[PDB]
Amino acid sequence: LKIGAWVGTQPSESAIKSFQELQGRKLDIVHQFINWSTDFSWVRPYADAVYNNGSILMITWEPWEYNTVDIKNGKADAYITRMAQDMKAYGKEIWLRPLHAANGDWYPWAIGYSSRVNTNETYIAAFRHIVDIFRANGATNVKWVFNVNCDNVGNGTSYLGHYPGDNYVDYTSIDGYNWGTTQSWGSQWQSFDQVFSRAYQALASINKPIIIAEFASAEIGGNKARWITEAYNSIRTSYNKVIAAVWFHENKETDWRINSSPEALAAYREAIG
Amino acid sequence: NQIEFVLTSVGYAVGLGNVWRFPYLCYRNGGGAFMFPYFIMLIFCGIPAFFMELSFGQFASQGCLGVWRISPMFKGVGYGMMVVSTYIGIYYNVVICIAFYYFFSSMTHVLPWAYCNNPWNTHDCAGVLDHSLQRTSPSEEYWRLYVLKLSDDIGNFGEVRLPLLGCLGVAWLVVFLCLIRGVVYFTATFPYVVLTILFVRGVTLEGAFDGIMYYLTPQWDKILEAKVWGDAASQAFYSLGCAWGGLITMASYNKFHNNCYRDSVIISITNCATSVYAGFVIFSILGFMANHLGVDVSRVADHGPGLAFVAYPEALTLLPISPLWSLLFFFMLILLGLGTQFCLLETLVTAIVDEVGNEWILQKKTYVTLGVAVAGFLLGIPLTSQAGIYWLLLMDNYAASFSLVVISCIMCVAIMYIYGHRNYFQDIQMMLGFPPPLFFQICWRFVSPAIIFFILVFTVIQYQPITYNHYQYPGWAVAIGFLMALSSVLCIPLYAMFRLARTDGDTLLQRLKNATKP
Amino acid sequence: IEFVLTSVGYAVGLGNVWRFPYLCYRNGGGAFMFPYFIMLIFCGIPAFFMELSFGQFASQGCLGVWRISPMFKGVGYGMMVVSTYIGIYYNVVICIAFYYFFSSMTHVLPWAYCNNPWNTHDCAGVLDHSLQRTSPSEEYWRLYVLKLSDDIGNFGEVRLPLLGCLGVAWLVVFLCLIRGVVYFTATFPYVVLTILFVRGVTLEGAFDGIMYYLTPQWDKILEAKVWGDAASQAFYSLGCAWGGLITMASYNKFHNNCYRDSVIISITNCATSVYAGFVIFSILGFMANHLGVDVSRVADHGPGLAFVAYPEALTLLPISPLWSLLFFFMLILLGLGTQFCLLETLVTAIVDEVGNEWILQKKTYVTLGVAVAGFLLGIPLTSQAGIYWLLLMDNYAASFSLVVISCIMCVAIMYIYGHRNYFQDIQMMLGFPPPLFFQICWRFVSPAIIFFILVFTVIQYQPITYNHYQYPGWAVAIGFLMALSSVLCIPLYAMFRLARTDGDTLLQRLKNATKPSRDWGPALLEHRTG
Amino acid sequence: QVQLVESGGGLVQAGGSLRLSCAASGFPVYAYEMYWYRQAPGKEREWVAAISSSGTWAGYADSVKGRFTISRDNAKNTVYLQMNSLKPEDTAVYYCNVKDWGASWAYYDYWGQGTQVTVS
Amino acid sequence: QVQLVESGGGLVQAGGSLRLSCAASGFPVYAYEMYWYRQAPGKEREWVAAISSSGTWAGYADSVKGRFTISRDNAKNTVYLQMNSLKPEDTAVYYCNVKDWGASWAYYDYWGQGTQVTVS
Ligand SMILES: CS(=O)(=O)c1ccc(OCC(F)(F)C(F)(F)F)c(C(=O)N2Cc3cc(F)c(OC4CCOCC4)cc3C2)c1
Ligand SMILES: CS(=O)(=O)c1ccc(OCC(F)(F)C(F)(F)F)c(C(=O)N2Cc3cc(F)c(OC4CCOCC4)cc3C2)c1
Ligand SMILES: [Cl-]
Ligand SMILES: [Cl-]
Ligand code: NA
Ligand code: NA
Repeated sequence: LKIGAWVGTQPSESAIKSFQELQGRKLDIVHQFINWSTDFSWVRPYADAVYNNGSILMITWEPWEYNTVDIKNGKADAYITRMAQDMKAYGKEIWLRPLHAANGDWYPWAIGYSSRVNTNETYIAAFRHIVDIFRANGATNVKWVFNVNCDNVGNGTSYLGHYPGDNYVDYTSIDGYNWGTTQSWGSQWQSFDQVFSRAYQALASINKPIIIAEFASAEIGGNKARWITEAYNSIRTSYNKVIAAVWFHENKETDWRINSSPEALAAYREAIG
Repeated sequence: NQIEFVLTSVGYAVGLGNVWRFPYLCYRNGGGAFMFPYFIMLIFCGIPAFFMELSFGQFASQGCLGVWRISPMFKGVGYGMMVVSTYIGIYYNVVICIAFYYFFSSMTHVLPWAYCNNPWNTHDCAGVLDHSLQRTSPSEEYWRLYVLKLSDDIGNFGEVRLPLLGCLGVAWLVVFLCLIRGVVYFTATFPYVVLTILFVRGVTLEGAFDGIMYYLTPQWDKILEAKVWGDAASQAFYSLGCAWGGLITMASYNKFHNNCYRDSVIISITNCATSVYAGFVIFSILGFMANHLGVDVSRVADHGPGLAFVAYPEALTLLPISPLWSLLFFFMLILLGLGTQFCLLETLVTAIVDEVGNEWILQKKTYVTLGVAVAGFLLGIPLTSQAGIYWLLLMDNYAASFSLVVISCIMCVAIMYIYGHRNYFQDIQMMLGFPPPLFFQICWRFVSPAIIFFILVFTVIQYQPITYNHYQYPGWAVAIGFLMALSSVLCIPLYAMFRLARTDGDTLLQRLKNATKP
Repeated sequence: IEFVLTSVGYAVGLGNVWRFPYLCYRNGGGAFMFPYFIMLIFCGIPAFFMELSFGQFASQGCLGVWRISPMFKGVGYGMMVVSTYIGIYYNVVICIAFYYFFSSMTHVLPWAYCNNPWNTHDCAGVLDHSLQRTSPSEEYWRLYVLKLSDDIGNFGEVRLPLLGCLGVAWLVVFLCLIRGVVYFTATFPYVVLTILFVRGVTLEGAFDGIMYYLTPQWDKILEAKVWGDAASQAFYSLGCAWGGLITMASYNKFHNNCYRDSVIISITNCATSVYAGFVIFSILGFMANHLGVDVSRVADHGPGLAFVAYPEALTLLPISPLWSLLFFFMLILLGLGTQFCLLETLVTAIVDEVGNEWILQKKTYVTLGVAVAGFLLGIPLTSQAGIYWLLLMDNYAASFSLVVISCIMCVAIMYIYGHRNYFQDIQMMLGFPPPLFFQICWRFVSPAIIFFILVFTVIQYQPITYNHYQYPGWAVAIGFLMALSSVLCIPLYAMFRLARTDGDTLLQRLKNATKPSRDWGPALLEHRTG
Repeated sequence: QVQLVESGGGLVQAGGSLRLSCAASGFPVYAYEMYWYRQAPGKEREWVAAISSSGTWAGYADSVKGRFTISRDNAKNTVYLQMNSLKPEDTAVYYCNVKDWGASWAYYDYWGQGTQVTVS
Repeated sequence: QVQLVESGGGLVQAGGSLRLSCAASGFPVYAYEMYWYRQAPGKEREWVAAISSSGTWAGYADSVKGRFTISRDNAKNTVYLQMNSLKPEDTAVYYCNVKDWGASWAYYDYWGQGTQVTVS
């Protein structure tokens, strides 16, 4: 049960310890997000500090500019091939999570999108094209992470329909959340099973380790500290196929921070402690 | 992107096969008398067979054993290549033991082989920093009397050289512990930067021109001796990796549409450019030893094995801050040998395992790798004996000289005339786009098998018993030389006797036409 | 910080203050240091971490844990035999500590002068004739403390003052077993050792002592017994094969970081073993020029090398009697603590095999019975021929047997129970698996090193000597009989097990008896195969 | 038994140097720590220096530290005090000393003859 | 053993030329690299030239290059420095030198007698 997190801003040394001290434990995994307009020369200054600290870097890769058609056709091969030779040179185990939250209608690369440009047939061919470039290049330290949103959001969305097989994916992750009653669209208090039970049950057919790659609970609805204690109790008991749990620490739109209230900080310090 | 991909090819084109062995063979057959036969055999027979062994394994995507699907009867060729690998793997490591010995022995404030003051030195000794009709160099005596107390005959094993038997521990552990686990800028430049330091030294010595002259100026009177071509064919085929099996095994992993033509030219070119540079430095040192010992370059050393260990130490002693350079030089030879041994043993274990099939032996893959290392140590013990280099040569210039030339030629016959040259040139085109050049097409069908055939015929006729430094080998030792040299080659006919028994047909010619077709 | 001093306290005791310097001398100063560090790093520490982990995981005592491989419980019984030989002779060392302690309660220390009646004309004197010279301490010990006879057979008459102190040394532990401060008990041994260390270096000849202690003997590395005694010392000083490590760690919490414990204990163990040798050999360097004898032959002795050398530097200290009272008192509290843990372990192990409060209510009478027995069996050790027997136990009975008993455990766990299963068991309570240094040490380095040392010691055997006095045929035979008495518990218990167990076959009955007992594993939550 | 015998003092100018010597007999001095003291006329006895049995450590008085150099040779059974950069305040009777505890709770001060040093 | 002796110096006008010679004995000089240095009166030792064992490469100081020309004959066991277009700044004691490493990490500087060149 490898514990990890996003840390509100880019994880450099002045940003990482702020979190490690707070939770009272060394982060086993550190999370970062990059768009397909960032070269590894910008990632490396942060990534250095993560491996120096004694943590694996989990890179979430967002092709905002490139859809499932362009990637599979080879319009973006100059960027992918140039990346394959930087991580192979770096040699550190980098858990690259491309084309993430695949069954949503909020991303350009996502299937359920309003344009309906990314079919469940073209996503696999785009995921396999990237993986084939890094394999042909010889990058053997990039463990690919497949990602599903906790629910089927959009026109033609499924959990395993966009799965490239155990031969192209190394870890099958879940992204989920508990929004409480914050949002003005119609949101409710969801316990861990009422966010993750179906997402774990679909992925449970695939014999691969399941990383929880974004998860958090809001204050405004019920009991965040109780949610925290019982969430890890769930990970540890019924959810035996899980190998890691990465939290989301932020207050840009919703108070995802574990230290939102004095009674919630001690719940996390006891769940991981 | 493409510059980093160049140094990988440069690294495979340098090793102990041409830093140690090429100068000794060039000297044994005579300086300019071996260079002209070497270039001819490398251009016409060496490179086309090298490109064929890459193309053959990359197309089929199978190792040296499994690739013989193209003709199941000829799989005895594939087994023979493992025999060549098993002879090379056990003796190539005692060369690494001696690189370790000189490396550890370099860990002093003053190099020992610089002076005539030491007890083992005779009154003959000449000294460069410090009596007789004949003269000997400090290095020539340190080697011949302290490193290896050389006996008068093969039978006189005396007692094992305990310091070398200890190194034969380290040299097997250091490859074994790397095979469990397994930077191009250092491993590809370091061999050349250190060879350039010694090259500068070699040329700046008096007498270097008389050494270089002997190395380059040809002997048209000696170019009609069959063995000069036999050893020149052996060296061209040994230095590229031909008939070991490893070229088929490594290229099988390689991508189907890789440009193996661009690979075979680039590897073999910088292999010749490095073979000539390693000879160049040695012979320039011998040119200095000639006037220093007052004997001709034709006669200055005339060791088969040991010539690198008699000449490089001697060159090293004249460098300023000499111990610093000797540490780097012997360390370089060590990392060069360990890399070629990791590829030699990885190839061999994979080839045992391909035939046994994946279940059960993939758990055992480390316990067979360990078993291989243990066996190579126990079979490497007579080589650490007091008769060491007498046996080291008997493998290197019988068991592994010419057998590489016939094994890679039987492959050429069985592919070109039995499988079909017409079919094979179309197979190359499917993965390269272009067909094999006209230089290769004719070399494979006519030039190489006729050259290799004629050299075989005249070597059988012009047979004379073998010598190391004017010591002739006894009848019973060169008989073992024959038995090893044909032990690997007889894998071809022997496996066919087993195949023709197993296969269907129950006839003279039809059972052969069944077994020979893919 | 308070949790550090507890580990420091377990890393100091009579095993390395008395016994390490004497073993380092016999086998040669520098000649034992290189074999000691090699055996401690490769075989000592991994076996130490295994005995903690084995006990901590299963959460059961010295005998009961062998339900991991029920046939091998003869190992568990053997560890009690090692404990019973230690416990009876380790106490006569405490008796002599009491003797020098009580004998220190004067206005002038007696062993400082040649004027006393027992002293011979040979005597040299530090504060005050012959080809050979003797120190006043060397004669006080050899003639007054213990009237040493010429042979084992010559028991003469018991040393009544020592026989009296043996009663005090048994009462003082027994009366503590009924009843049962880290800042004093962890600093006091080091503050008093530092006082003598300063004295030891400031003497003339100390460098010639220190040189002999540190400078190695590559000509003496080829002698099998040098490794036999080094393997014995590394394993004795940590607590391996006594059984106490499994018993004390069995009480210990399931998720305690026994890796952090095994490294910390063994490191400050070596740092204290070297400091205690350092002070002794620096004193022997002074005695060398003083007696006009080469450092190597000042005292080619046995047990006496603490009682002959520490009293010497003590005479050289200002207000000497004050320091001798503190020094011998220190040795006393060090021995009583290790005896308390040695006997508590043993009674707990013996009691738990027998019905709960059918014999658990006799825990008192049986502890008293153990003390009475140890006294009656310690009587030949308080005899005129005392140290001849004290050595015979300490170099046969309770020496190499610790190395084979802890190695049979390693074979039984690694190849029969399964290394694969065992490395996963460590991970359940530490979080991380056993390091790669330990994994290979357990499966290959330790069983081969221990095996080869055993083989060459059987070949290169020569009869044992104390101060160049060779031991007779009957005495060395009893040495063998004790040394293998504790090891034969392994095969003998298997003859009884294979008779009791089911199978009625050659191999299947062994495969039944060797596989784990059905009751195995820890308590409550701590399962990942259930 | 114990006898201590100084030599080497005298009269010297300010800025001069004198090496006092002391020889010791009747006891094994190589196992003793030697001390030097000075008592100016009418004033009390001040400490000057002390040296180990081996000769590894030596200690001094603060009005002497940085000037005098104590030394000994246990082969000759002697102790010395090389008193460099002398000044008018060093005018005192210099006494060689050894404190024999006798393996007891009290010590006997054995003393030398006292050799004068006068500095002008 | 090592002996180096020189000849050919003296006194000359600005614009003149001189051919310093050095002979070497006691060691196999044909395997050594020879050097020449100059030390003007009162000033420190400047470098002038160096020549290979074979005689393929030679190197000169920045205040000398191309004016002078070093050469050697390993048959006679001699090194020569041909000096041309001399100037008043060349007035120095010229020393023949060889740096024997001894197959070690440090070198011994063997020196000649020093032959003067004085340029009016
Ligand atoms: C130059 S030398 O000093 O004379 C010498 C002699 C013998 C050698 O052993 C041959 C061998 F050990 F390599 C064996 F036995 F395995 F062939 C070497 C030696 O280490 N290698 C030559 C070589 C040839 C390749 F084509 C190769 O793979 C390529 C990469 C992947 O797929 C396509 C080609 C890699 C190696 C490395 C150097
Ligand atoms: C240095 S010595 O004088 O040579 C010596 C030799 C043997 C010793 O015991 C043997 C024995 F242990 F077998 C015994 F004495 F019990 F019989 C001792 C001795 O007193 N102890 C060894 C030891 C070892 C620990 F790791 C330990 O910590 C436990 C581990 C978990 O966290 C808290 C507790 C506590 C003790 C106590 C000193
Ligand atoms: Cl070559
Ligand atoms: Cl110890
Ligand atoms: Na190579
Ligand atoms: Na203790």
